Amino acid sequence: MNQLTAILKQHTPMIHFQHNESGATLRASEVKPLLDKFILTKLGNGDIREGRLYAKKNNWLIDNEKNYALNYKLSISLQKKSRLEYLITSSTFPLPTERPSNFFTIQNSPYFAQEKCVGINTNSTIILKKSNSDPRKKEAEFKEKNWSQIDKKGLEWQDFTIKIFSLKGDLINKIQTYLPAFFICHNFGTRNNKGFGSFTVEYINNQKNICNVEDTLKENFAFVYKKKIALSRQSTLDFIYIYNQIFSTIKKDYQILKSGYNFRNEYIKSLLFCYFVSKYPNYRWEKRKMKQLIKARGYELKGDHSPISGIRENDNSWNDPNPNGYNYAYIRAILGLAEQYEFQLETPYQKAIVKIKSANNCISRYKSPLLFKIINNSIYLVGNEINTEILNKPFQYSYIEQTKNKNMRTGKSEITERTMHINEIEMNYKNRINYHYTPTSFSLIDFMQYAMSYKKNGKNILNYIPLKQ
Amino acid sequence: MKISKKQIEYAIEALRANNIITNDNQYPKVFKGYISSFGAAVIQSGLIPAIIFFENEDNDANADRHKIIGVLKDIINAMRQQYTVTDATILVSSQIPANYSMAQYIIEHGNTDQLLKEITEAAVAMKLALRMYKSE
Amino acid sequence: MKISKKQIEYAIEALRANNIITNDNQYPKVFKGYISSFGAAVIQSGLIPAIIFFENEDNDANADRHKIIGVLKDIINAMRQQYTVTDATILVSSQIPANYSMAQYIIEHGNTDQLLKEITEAAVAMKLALRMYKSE
Amino acid sequence: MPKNYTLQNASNLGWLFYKDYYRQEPNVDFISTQGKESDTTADFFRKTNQRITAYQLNSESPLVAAFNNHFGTPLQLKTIYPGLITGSGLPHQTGSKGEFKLGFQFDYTTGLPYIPGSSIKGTLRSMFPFSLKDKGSTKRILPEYRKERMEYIRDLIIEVTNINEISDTEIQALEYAIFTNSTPSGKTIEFSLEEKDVFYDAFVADSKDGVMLSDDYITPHGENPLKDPKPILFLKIRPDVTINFYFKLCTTHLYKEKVCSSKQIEEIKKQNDFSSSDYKMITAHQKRNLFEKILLCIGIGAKTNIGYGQLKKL
RNA sequence: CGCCACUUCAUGGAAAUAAAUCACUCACGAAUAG
Repeated sequence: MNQLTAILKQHTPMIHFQHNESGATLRASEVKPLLDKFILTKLGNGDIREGRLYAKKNNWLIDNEKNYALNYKLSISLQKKSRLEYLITSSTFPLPTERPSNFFTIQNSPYFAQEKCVGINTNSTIILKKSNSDPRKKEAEFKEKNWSQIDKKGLEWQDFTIKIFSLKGDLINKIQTYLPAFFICHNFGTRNNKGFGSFTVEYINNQKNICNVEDTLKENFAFVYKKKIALSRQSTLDFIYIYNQIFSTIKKDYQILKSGYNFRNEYIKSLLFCYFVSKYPNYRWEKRKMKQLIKARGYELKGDHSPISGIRENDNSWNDPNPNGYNYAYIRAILGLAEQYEFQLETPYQKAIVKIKSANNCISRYKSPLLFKIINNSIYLVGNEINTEILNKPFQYSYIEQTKNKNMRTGKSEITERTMHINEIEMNYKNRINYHYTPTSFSLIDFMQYAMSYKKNGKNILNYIPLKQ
Repeated sequence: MKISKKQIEYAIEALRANNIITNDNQYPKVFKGYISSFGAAVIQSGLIPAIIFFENEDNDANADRHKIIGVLKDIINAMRQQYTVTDATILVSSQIPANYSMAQYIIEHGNTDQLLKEITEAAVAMKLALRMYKSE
Repeated sequence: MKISKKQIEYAIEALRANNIITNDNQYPKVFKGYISSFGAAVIQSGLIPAIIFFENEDNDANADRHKIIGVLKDIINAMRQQYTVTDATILVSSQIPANYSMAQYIIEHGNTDQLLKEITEAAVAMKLALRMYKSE
Repeated sequence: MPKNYTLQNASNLGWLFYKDYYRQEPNVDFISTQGKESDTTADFFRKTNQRITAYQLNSESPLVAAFNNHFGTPLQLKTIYPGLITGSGLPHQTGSKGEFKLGFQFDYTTGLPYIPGSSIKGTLRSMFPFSLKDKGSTKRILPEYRKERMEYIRDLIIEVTNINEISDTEIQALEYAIFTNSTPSGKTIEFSLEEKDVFYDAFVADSKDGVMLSDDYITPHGENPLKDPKPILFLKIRPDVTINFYFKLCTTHLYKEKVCSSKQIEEIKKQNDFSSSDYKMITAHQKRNLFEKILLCIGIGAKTNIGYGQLKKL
């Protein structure tokens, strides 16, 4: 056969930039290159080059010398045009009372972009408002135009079609073999690594697909980690509630991984931090690295406890580390590169900002090396090893002080660029591990062999069942 | 349209002057595509867009792509050097300043047809002169 | 432009010399079109652009189109020989060096009237002499 | 001027996209490197792009009605949402921010977006077995190419017309008659003026409740996954837009393995020797059905492997 | 729970390639000489 007409199911909503069309669905611009890479990787039995030679011999390549592209036609079309449109933010806000049926809110999500659309601004989709009965418990209002002008919407549709056309039959047979694994392994969308890309294929050519998610995850990923989330009754009602629990749990766990949780009242240390301070106990935080020089001049930061040193115990040290010295590297770069760090000064009146750049303009990006896969309400955390190109590379930190003023006849103006004149530790303050030069000798596979085994009472912080490790 | 041998001579001299033809009479292979793309952009988009695109030096391209605009200016200067007094009353015979931006020169001088004809002449001359050489 | 038998023999020798005619008296079929189109290119585009187009060796042509320029140079050189040398003769009986390409020679030596006539007659002789062989 | 692109009050879309696009305003800079990245240039190009994508086309538009009168009845299909892209390789960029970096195909006189008939002809022929020339750099690809295309076109022909058996020679003759209007081995056939397949320019015919042009992003993430990707902006034909495909097709007569004209086929039928097992016919209606099925299978335009320019029935 | 952004905005390839390069008809006809 020359055509593959697959019907696939949506598990988690997709964040789509071109949502203004009712025909908005999966973009094959993401599927086709990733599917080509996956197919060639499977052809070479794990190696992309061997698979490229395989496709070269069988004449499946558009070009035999330049690129990875395979010769087939990808088409993704919606069968039923009804869409469930979601608003995705980072914080939790009161729900509106007047609300279209298509509109649901996944408030506590890893996707932290477009956080200002739930503000008091006139350009916010849901405008917050003071309550009259209680001078708390903010009120919610819905603006139709603002919801129409949003950059990105979380969309969920019914079963739709992905059509694969080629005149090469053997390529179609191998595509049929590997497509369920491809969709079970890859996520598509914005912040898709955190779970806004989850799809599974149900019917391939009008035939049901018995493809075990666990086995495919075991095959194509270095480590696969299952977490059984307590589905409190329901399971037949409020898929919105299910999504809220799932994404709040993901935000919980991933904030636990590379950072702490200074929220309500319970403190659990960053396991990314705890890994480096334990293995060869020299590498410490970039955050504590940053906060050290801010207090080197008079600038009191909000908080009651000093920055953490040591793996355990309730120790605090707003003082010298030790007579010898300490190792500082950009620990949080490997689990997702960041650019700008806000530090909350004691007075709300101003902020302090640290901004990061490659210091030679090489590493401007790093997608998180973790992938979150949610299939039929079960949470799986997967990942290969990190990219070693990020290891041992310096960075240049810009220290700025920013202040805001309360209206006075115009409005908010968070504009002060005093450009903090902190003394610098100096590049090459030590051998080239001082303040920069992302830490050498990291291992993601052993990082999660370490991450979810911690804390008193014996309960896993991330109550994950280790599947492949 | 017929390209004069004098125009080809000016193109050869300009290609050698703005370090495009090496001392071995060879040029990088990408410059032929550069010149063809410049001609296509000039006819399709216009003089201002094409000249702005190919005058850029922050372009991450595989070679010094502003060199064709430099060669263009050199050819036009050589063309304007041999203008007669009869031509100088109708045509702008002034020599284009070396440091001066070619796009800025075109814009400040309007969008006159004279500059468009000169640019097209020099582009075709660059094409032929590059064809005269070997591409290593 | 009457058929000049001596130029026809020159064309035969030059076609054999620049590896166009095989040992069996056959040539690549596309060369017919090359010879036919060279004259039109010279007339309606100019001698230098036509020579540059047909002298290029970076072409996407089905055969070695640059062989016809070598044959042209051989015919022209043969005509420079057997020139009656006298004080009154306009014709320059100086042979074109093999190291110089044909495009450079007309560029450096700026008396095109002789070169244009010689190139036109040599192209006519080329086209007339190509018909003695099989058009494979 | 605003919606409802008409011959009375509307700017030429091609003129806006190519000529008026890079116009010099008193306080707009895109010559220097600072100007191209500044938000003033971004706002200028945003306003231009809004003007481009603020036009609608009515179903009863006099332009499309004139097209229907000139080119016969249209074959109306609808646009899926990748969008539709044609003329993508045309040079349109200066290095600025917020500008369309890709070319678009606009009719010069009308300004309506269109697909040139050459594109339709090439796309339709690309799935016919003899769309590849031998050359000598093709030699390796040629055998497999013809085989798969023969099987595909054979199933399509058996689908669309009431013929239960076709051959490779018959497929060759049919393809050459349809596209080259000749025979596979050079020489021509004495065809009538009507007996000639013409592929007109496909036109946008109806933007029902929205505009016909949209803006879209392709972001090629580099071969270095640690460097910043490139957002590329371009102009696409909106989904759910009626594209009129105009053809002038005839009825093809195949007796034995050769293509026959109507004048020859009349005498062949009247001959005392005849074989219905050798006489095959493909009606112009069945030819249009075949072309429609090909178009539904593969689509039209650029980035079709990515999906752009795919259709359903209207 | 409260607050909040910075990024990135075209490169590489194809730049014409083949077919036809004149064909057929007329190439002197009458008158004046014998």
